[PDB]
Amino acid sequence: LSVDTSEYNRPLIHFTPEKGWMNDPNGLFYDKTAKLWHLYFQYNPNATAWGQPLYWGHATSNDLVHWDEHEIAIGPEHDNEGIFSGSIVVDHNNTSGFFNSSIDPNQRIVAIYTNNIPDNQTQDIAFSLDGGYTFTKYENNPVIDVSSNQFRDPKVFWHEDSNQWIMVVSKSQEYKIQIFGSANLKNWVLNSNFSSGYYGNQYECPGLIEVPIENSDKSKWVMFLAINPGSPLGGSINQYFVGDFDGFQFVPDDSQTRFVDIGKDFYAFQTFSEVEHGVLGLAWASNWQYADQVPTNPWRSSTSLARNYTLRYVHTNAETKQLTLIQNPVLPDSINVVDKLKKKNVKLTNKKPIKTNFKGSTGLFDFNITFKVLNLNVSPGKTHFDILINSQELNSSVDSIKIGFDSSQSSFYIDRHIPNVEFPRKQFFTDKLAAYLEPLDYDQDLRVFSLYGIVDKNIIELYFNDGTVAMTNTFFMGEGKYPHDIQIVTDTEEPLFELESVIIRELNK
Amino acid sequence: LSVDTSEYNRPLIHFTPEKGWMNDPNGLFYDKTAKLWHLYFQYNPNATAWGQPLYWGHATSNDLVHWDEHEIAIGPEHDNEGIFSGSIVVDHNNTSGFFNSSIDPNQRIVAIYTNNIPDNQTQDIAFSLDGGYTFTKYENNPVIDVSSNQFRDPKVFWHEDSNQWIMVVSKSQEYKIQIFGSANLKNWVLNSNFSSGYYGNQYECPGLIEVPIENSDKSKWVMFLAINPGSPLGGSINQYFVGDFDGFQFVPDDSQTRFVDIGKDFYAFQTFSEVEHGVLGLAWASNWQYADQVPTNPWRSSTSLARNYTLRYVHTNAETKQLTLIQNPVLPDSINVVDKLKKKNVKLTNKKPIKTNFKGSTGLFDFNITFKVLNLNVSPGKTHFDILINSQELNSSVDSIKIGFDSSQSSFYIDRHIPNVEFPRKQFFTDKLAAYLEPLDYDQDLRVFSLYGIVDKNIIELYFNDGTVAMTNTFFMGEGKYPHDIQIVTDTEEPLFELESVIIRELNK
Ligand SMILES: *[C@@H]1O[C@H](CO)[C@@H](O)[C@H](O)[C@H]1NC(C)=O
Ligand SMILES: *[C@@H]1O[C@H](CO)[C@@H](O)[C@H](O)[C@H]1NC(C)=O
Ligand SMILES: *[C@@H]1O[C@H](CO)[C@@H](O)[C@H](O)[C@H]1NC(C)=O
Ligand SMILES: *[C@@H]1O[C@H](CO)[C@@H](O)[C@H](O)[C@H]1NC(C)=O
Ligand SMILES: *[C@@H]1O[C@H](CO)[C@@H](O)[C@H](O)[C@H]1NC(C)=O
Ligand SMILES: *[C@@H]1O[C@H](CO)[C@@H](O)[C@H](O)[C@H]1NC(C)=O
Ligand SMILES: *[C@@H]1O[C@H](CO)[C@@H](O)[C@H](O)[C@H]1NC(C)=O
Ligand SMILES: OC[C@H]1O[C@](O)(CO)[C@@H](O)[C@@H]1O
Ligand SMILES: OC[C@H]1O[C@](O)(CO)[C@@H](O)[C@@H]1O
Repeated sequence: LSVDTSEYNRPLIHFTPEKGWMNDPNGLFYDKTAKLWHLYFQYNPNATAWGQPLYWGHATSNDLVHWDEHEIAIGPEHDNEGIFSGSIVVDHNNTSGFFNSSIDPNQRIVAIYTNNIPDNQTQDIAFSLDGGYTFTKYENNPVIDVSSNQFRDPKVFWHEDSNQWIMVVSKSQEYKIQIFGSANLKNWVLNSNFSSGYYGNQYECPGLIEVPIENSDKSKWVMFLAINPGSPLGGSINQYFVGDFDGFQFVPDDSQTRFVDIGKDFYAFQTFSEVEHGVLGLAWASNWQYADQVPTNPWRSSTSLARNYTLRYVHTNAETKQLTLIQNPVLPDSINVVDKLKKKNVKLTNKKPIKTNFKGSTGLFDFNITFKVLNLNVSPGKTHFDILINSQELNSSVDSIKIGFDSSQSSFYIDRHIPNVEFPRKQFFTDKLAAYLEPLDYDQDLRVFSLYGIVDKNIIELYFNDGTVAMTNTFFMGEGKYPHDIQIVTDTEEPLFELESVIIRELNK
Repeated sequence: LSVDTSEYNRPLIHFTPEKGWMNDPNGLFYDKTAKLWHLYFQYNPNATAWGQPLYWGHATSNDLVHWDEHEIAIGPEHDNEGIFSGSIVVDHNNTSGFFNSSIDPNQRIVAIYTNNIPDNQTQDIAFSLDGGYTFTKYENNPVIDVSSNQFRDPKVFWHEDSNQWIMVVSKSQEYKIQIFGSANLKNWVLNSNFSSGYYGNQYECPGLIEVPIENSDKSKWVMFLAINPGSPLGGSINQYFVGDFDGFQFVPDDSQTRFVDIGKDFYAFQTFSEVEHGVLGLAWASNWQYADQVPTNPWRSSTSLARNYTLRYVHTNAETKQLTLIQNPVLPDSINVVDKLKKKNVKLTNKKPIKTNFKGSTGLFDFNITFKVLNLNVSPGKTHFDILINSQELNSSVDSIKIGFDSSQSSFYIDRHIPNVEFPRKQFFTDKLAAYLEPLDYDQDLRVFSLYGIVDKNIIELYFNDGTVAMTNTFFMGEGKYPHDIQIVTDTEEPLFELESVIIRELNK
């Protein structure tokens, strides 16, 4: 209660609850009449850790960066219980029978969630008559009960082609995504089971949505799947599958495993309902291994930025293209640019570092770099350049995290190691992570790559080659310290990298 | 040539070439008549890095721990070329036509390998008339040519049921394991293509073999597959698939992705031909990200220990079992025990550490622990115990690596970070790794786990719950330093962990 780390630790444009604990994002939807984005979330107001009475918290935004936190939206019947993860749909034609002519068609809000009770997990529904701020639970809940304690996280959507509601839900420890159908939101029929990819310990938060292919009129169905624990990166992770859907079964185009984000801290991804023009979604920006131990107070956890999802044919090797999930952050004009550094066609050497020199710092920065790898033979320890994110010097010390690229490995890397900062379960807080990527393009024989990164006080999101792979990681600088300046450096005496374009900005909410 | 790190850096019971560079193990087989295990390997005698003139190196052992290095077995025609990876079969019935009645059936040795030429990779064969020491290349090589630059690593075996030789080989950048059949070893027909799992950048070193199910006469076919780069852990990794095979098509039982070893340094796994009683194999114990940069001289790289492979139904979560690949190290009685510490039913507390007190060190140790997790509530940062592998004190400092278990996370971990040891591409040298595992057993309500680890001067191999998961990692202590003592410690004042059995031994060649 006495300790508030916000000044150096609290993101400016990632949603955080004012106080208490947050995990999975829930009930993501857009109110077309109010022009409002809704974020609900797994919420424990009573501690900075997971705990039951568990609630759906609630925040709204007009732009996906400025959030207004509201009163709790849904709560359990007993302190014994919790409103677990779930989604929202807008029942325009009152298929559910909950809504009058008094309720606007695009405000006919129905939440579908897991009700957690000792020894039981069921799918329940609730409706809102005030635009999603208060909910009335359905009298005949549960709408689905299969006598299981491992049965959770419904994502529901209206499937036009088969004229019905579809729910994807996990039968967690059976490693099945279960696809149900309903005309009602009330009466559900199990149509199929899907099992694939990286199993780990459990299936969680499934998703199923039609995603547009860039530069075309075509699309694919994409099944999303969260697993925790047992990620090959340790703890929790999201993966995806690309294929087709008929309203009854999902059929992947192949049997390959791919992760949505290859950072440590991107979990329980959900898409927004009622989005016209493409697919938008976000995740909980932490990892179950250490999420409840990180040195923030009086809150723990942020969401990721909202991201825009497309499919693109990209080279995964020099010979072969794969239809691949692309994501890029949603950053509206409402974000202010405090200051910026711009550079053009710079041949980087050890005597030519790029160094930001802004007046102060709000701890929110982005950098956008397009670079070419030149034909220069350099000693093996020097085939790289590095973006350094430095804090202010406090008590004679500067904390930094490093993002780099090695030309011999054709791989980006992060090193989020910060000495001296300790918290429980940091044995699982992996510091070094890498991402292999083929060139974005070729300028004659020269390999071209791009990188966009955004740093927001305790979270860095990296997007490689125009969103070809994304990597999300939190980081924890020592007390009082936060990002103040950015440097771009190399040890090569001659130029191995040309930065064709460098734009570094200090931003504000 | 002047610098030799062997005294502190060179493993004692993992094979290493006396000088030069080693990668993929090749041509693994047992000679039933000579009673000899054969190891061949990708070998460059001329540098401590990969390079053309590339050869098959050769070593033998009677016991899979004591290795005798021989003359080079196979070399390229030109400096421009290399004998790339491959396998060996014994042609008992002389289907190839290479072998007289003067060559013992168990000694009818044929190597099948990729010939690498500028702009071309083909599959070629060679025969040995002296028990596998010298080879003659087949007159009409190549035996398979698909006009490709990315077509390598043949693993071949006799398939009784369809009465033919089978080759698995990869069309690396096409993400296909190709299955060919032959009556001849000379004339091949393409039977099927297999594509699945984690794709990464490239498919490499496939294998396909019947693996015995424990307590059963039955087996499953397991398809092995190496990928590099693009491992989810960064760089290089091996994965597997469990299913059925009819001589033509491999059909997995499911479509899940699983890794053979979830350390950083276990790649290009191959199994030994001509094994009676089960399946034995080993891998190259490094990662392509940094393999040619680690601080050893005048050699680089070792193999893993030989491991014994079976299939077992194990709990991947509390409710569900999966038929899973299990592996345990091959350690004969020819290994000398210099000293040991043996304890029984001991409780770990901060005042009861386990400390090895041996007279000297050969730098080779194993530890074998079975432990129970007690019902004790402790603060979040203390829900663990650690095995410390400590060097001798040199420049008034001790180097240490750490292996532990956290009860709250049900996960083992390693931290191989060593201060003040630098080498190129260490940005990719991941220090922290973890492995989630359900209990081995329950003693009443108490969770039981097991751990076996072996440390051999610069490589640690970990086997959790009797080989349920394996994790292999190299480590590099400061100059002159190597493992000298082992500690088992905890910060809990009351016992959280009961060590039912602890055996720590100092071992020697
Ligand atoms: C789906 O899985 C459940 C197991 O929880 C089973 O009851 C049901 O029969 C399966 N249905 C189909 C169509 O495969
Ligand atoms: C997302 O991208 C799509 C293209 O699929 C575009 O139509 C839409 O305007 C974008 N939306 C946002 C919020 O960036
Ligand atoms: C990065 O810069 C390019 C122009 O080179 C621009 O098209 C792109 O929108 C920028 N990305 C972001 C996320 O601001
Ligand atoms: C490479 O090593 C081999 C040893 O087998 C030797 O014959 C040859 O001289 C060396 N070649 C080069 C180009 O260094
Ligand atoms: C296997 O793959 C190759 C591509 O290299 C293709 O030409 C061939 O038709 C495929 N064979 C089968 C049976 O799918
Ligand atoms: C490997 O294990 C099996 C038991 O499944 C045994 O038959 C065989 O002798 C073992 N091989 C070695 C080399 O220990
Ligand atoms: C470890 O110890 C157990 C029981 O003490 C024994 O059965 C097993 O063989 C040992 N494992 C290894 C790999 O030495
Ligand atoms: O808080 C309980 C909720 O948390 C999650 O387990 C994943 O983090 C969900 O699957 C569940 O709804
Ligand atoms: O040295 C070339 C050899 O190395 C490998 O690429 C994998 O490390 C093989 O696929 C190939 O045979």
